[PDB]
Amino acid sequence: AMEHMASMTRKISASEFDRPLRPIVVKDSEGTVSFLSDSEKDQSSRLLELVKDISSHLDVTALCHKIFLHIHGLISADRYSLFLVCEDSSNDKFLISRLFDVANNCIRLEWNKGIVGHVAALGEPLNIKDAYEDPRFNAEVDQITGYKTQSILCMPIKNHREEVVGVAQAINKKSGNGGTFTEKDEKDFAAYLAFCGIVLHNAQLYETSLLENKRNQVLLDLASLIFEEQQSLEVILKKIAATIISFMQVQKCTIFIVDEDCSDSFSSVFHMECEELEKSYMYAQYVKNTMEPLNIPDVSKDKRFPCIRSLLCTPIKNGKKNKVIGVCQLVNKMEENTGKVKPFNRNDEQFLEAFVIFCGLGIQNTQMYEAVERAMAKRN
Amino acid sequence: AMEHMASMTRKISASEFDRPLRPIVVKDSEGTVSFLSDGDQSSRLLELVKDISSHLDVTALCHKIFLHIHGLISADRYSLFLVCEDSSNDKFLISRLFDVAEGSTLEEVSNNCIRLEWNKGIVGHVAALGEPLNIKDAYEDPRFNAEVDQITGYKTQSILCMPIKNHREEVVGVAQAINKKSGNGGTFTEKDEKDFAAYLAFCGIVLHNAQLYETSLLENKRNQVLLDLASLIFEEQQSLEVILKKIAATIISFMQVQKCTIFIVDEDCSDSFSSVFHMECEELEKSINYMYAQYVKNTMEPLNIPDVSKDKRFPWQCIRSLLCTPIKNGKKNKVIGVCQLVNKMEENTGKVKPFNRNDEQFLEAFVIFCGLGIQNTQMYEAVERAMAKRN
Repeated sequence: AMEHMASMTRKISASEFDRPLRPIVVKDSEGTVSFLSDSEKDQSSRLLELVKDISSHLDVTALCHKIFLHIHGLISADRYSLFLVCEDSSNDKFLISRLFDVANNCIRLEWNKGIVGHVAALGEPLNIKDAYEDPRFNAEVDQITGYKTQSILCMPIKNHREEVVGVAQAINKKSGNGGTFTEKDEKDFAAYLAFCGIVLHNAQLYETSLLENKRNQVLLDLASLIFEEQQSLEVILKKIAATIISFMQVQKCTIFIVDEDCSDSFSSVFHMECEELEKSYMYAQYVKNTMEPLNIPDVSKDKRFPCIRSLLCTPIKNGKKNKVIGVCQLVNKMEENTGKVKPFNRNDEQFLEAFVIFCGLGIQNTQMYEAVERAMAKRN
Repeated sequence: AMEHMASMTRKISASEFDRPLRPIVVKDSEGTVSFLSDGDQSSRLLELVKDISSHLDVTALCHKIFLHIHGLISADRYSLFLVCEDSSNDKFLISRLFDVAEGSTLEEVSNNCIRLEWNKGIVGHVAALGEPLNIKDAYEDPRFNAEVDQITGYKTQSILCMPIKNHREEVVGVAQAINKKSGNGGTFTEKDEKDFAAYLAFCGIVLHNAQLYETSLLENKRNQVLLDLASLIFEEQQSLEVILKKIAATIISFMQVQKCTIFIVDEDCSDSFSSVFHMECEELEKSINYMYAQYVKNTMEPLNIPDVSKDKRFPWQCIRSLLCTPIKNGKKNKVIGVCQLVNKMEENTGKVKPFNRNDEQFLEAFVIFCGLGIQNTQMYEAVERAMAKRN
């Protein structure tokens, strides 16, 4: 059945996965893909306590909650926040934050935008005496909310290779004499942070690893689908079609099956819109000829001639990876929080590159079944 | 070919998967099966901690920690032991990180590795209790083994042997200093006990993290193996015999058994056996005794027998260990064949041992794909028959 595919999508869809993953397949000289990828078998004393406390966490969430807490005790200030450098499969970085004092919700900040954006992208701290005199600052929010931002201390969090993995930020030094952020404030703050980077890195490596295995589990489940019943294309291609629309979050899928007997044609065709069933034209063509996936961000901007806005189109090769059994077409990657259409990325290629392998084997065994099938109603 | 398998095998050490792993599969709600789940020291201590903290590599981390404990207290030799646990859940310490007499050794790691059972020897027993030991004379210790001393002319006097714990207070290794350096012939301080321990408390956290990370890697590599095997056996589903040879070759290879036997249930008479396929590990690849098979088909549960002779349910170089498993069809309601492994082996020493949980986990997940494959191959053979009938 599908129903195996009911709460497939309750656990996941390919967008929890949109970060840099290890390559999902490795190819050799003569083009056997394998899945075996990456060969893989007092000041000081108060700081020691804090380190001891964070180091046990490989859950990024819990480790950020703890890092938030700590920074409160560390320099004295009105409002604190913590930012976490994220990154998707295209290697596009941004900042994220659910841990900010307002004094549920989730700030997202693009790479070089802002004070924090900037200290992020530059790996350099900002101690700002008076915000209203930094070009980089901007008082919209102060004014709207009636808060006034005097002093800022905004520090990069770095891992051991000294890459920025998030950012932390104190606003408005608590002070009698009316004071700015100290030099000792800067030092104490960076000292803590230099550890958070190393721990944060590790927690990120861990989760990436968990995510890489969750991927395998998805493929393994999808195999058990596909391979369930291999006695007719119309069935199987629907299963393939059905799943992919749901995991990949696209608007339509089309599978094209090369002619058994010529070698240049399209003996058959399937198509699903992203709700249900009606089954039974150029883009395939190119792929088949090229023997290579096709990602067009916008259709109307290429070397075809022109809704169908974003396209990814994948060759279904055969047992030996040689001929091209068939071809696979997805249109309009949506960002489906929204329904907003959107280009395909490496993540999307990787996953499909992978499912196509079983698709391959599924289809080419169905065909051999249907070829007996059809040597028997020639008795007809 | 199954050249592929040789190539996988070299990239894979059986030995490494011999530790507690999560199951490859999983039931949810009525049992539907599924892969998808759900002051100036304080200053120097920080520098050391900063340094170990970047290492999710257990090897490198151990190397770094060893090096570090030299600088900790003044003692003649040191060693570092690591708690391990295997698929059966038996624990034991090991060390390739042991100080020796200066100019004596081959390489340091000269291929060579102490290994103590869980609650045995000085370090064994510290592990098991989780309390440090500060002895002034090893020779007074009932658990001291003096052979090493005797064999090598070394004289061990004082030992500081201290458990390394993770944050949940589990022991993940043990570190010891032998023979306090001394211009006046001294023991190990209360103070000594306490610098050593400060540092070890971080070590246990980092190591525990590194262990966790290497488990996920191994959990992932297992699945990679499985995806590749699915590919193999789904490649050509037209000859039962083709696909069986593959299934068996595969098992014998990745599971290190002496014999594998697939019993296919007769399709019409659903309680004899149409065909039988047997491969022995010596490689040879061919097509009498049915009782384990019959049980499983009638039971429908895996059957795991640590030693066929010492076993009571079954009227009885031979046949020691048996793992043996139903193969089920697409809908998991019916049993189309059985898979029987004989004589799990220790990785070549060759010694025979029983199947553990890691073997059931793997076989359990493999035969899901075995079934799908065998059932779709029977289909193809069916129509092939159903066309030699008419034509």
